Amino acid sequence: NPKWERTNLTYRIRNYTPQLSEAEVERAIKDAFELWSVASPLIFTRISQGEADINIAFYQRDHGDNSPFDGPNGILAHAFQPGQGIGGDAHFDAEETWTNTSANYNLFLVAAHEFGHSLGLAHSSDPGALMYPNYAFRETSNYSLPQDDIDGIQAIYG
Ligand SMILES: CC(C)C[C@H](C(=O)NO)C(=O)N[C@@H](C)C(=O)NCC(N)=O
Ligand SMILES: [Ca+2]
Ligand SMILES: [Ca+2]
Ligand SMILES: [Zn+2]
Ligand SMILES: [Zn+2]
Repeated sequence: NPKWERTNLTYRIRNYTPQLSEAEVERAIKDAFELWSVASPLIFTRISQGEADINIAFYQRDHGDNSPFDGPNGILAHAFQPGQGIGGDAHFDAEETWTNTSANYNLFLVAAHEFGHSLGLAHSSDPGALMYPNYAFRETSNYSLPQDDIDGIQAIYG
């Protein structure tokens, strides 16, 4: 069970996707972290530069980690479990269409999914859970953590 033994975690958005504005990208990312926050003791702080616990980058194909991305559709992103260095980090395929809408793919929902992984959650078999292996759009306005996911971080932390 890898878990962060610290509660306030910093994150850094290393670059951006041209699909969305930077403000929309930053809002998608911020709201995704807030979901886990309201159900756990973790507090997340954005830093503009510098080492951050959770680095967030939009990369393409080979991007230095032995987990190359694959062009449109297919794998949308991946994150690493709690740890130093790459631990906790989250990469998004820069080749996907990232959206703010119901169109494929909504960055907020994919981000929320990746962060569960950065906090030490794996995939759930529950199709209604956010940690479900495959993406499905769900209304994002006043969006809240499904009970399955709530049970998962709460079993890791408090
Ligand atoms: C290549 C492996 C790690 C699959 C990858 C994933 O689950 N990352 O957490 C992924 O892109 N899964 C697809 C099926 C996806 O839509 N994931 C994000 C989602 N659940 O929102
Ligand atoms: Ca890290
Ligand atoms: Ca892809
Ligand atoms: Zn990667
Ligand atoms: Zn996943």
